[PDB]
Amino acid sequence: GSSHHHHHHSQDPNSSSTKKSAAEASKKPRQKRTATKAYNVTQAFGRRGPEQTQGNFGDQELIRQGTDYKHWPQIAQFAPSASAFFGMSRIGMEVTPSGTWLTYTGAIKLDDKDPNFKDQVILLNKHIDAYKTFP
Amino acid sequence: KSAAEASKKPRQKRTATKAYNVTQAFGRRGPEQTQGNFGDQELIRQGTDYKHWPQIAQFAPSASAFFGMSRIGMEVTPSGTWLTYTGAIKLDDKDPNFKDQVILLNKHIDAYKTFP
Repeated sequence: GSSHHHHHHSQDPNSSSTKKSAAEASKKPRQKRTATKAYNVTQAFGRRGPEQTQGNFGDQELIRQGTDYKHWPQIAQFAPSASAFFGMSRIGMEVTPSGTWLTYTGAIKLDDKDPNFKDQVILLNKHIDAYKTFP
Repeated sequence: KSAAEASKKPRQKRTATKAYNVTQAFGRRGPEQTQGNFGDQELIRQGTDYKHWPQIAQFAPSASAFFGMSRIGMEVTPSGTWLTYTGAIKLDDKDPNFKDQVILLNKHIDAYKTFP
């Protein structure tokens, strides 16, 4: 069935799917959640939109599929490891009326010697602010 | 892994350790706009070998959350093409460990200002 198919493999259809239910996946802290077809980007991380507290990344297909998206590894290659997240980013702490927040900012350079560089630019352009085009 | 092997990973995928420390993997800490500012001398020297690394890493985002929560941009400059990101991760102020989490994060934020 649909829940047996992951990005790199399909399970035995007689087995239980190893995808987490939305009920279980939602018990993780927001930053540790993993979106899949069973627990989509909106469920895990909220709507895409223009406000500073909303994410802006992902077209309709990526939003619905999360890490099941056909090109997920080509996006995830730019996400930082935990060591790199705290190593590369400017980290701050803000206390606001909405709570206490760990802020992060940074920039990650694409490798222009990577043979896929041009396709990486096209793929990122397809998802950055993609919600502006949604019907 | 040796520094020579660990350094072959893309910067965003590197894992700092005692053999390939935070400065080697991610550059010197400092105040500039895209320069990292996090880590005291102990964390800089030890990276993920730092004994309290799990209490820091609990706040690092999965790849899915990084792209789900953050505001992402792309800039083309004379140095290359850069994926920019900003965001914020909410601490659970109801967690009984909240006060200690704040202490641990503050101990590393801008710690470099106190040492060469």
